[PDB]
Amino acid sequence: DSQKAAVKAKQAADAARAAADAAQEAIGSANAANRAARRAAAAAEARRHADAADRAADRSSALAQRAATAAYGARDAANSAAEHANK
Amino acid sequence: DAADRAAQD
Repeated sequence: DSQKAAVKAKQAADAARAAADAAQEAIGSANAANRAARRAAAAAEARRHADAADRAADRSSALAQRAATAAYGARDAANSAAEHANK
Repeated sequence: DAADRAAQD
């Protein structure tokens, strides 16, 4: 269960890292949308970037949900390990 | 937040 917790914790870390990267994807697209908007002031491009940022947001959210799930798994494994240690 | 800002742009 300790090794399980380590694995599930690793999965949480991997999903969390991926979520951080997804945030950077959304940010990069948002910055691109801003530059396109400045050029427009280009509209089609800014909208495409906004859609890409929105997709990145969905990826980040899903990854955060997976990270939380993996963390819950690690917590349950830790709880079982604690019970086993107590026994 | 970035997606919402991107939409605003």
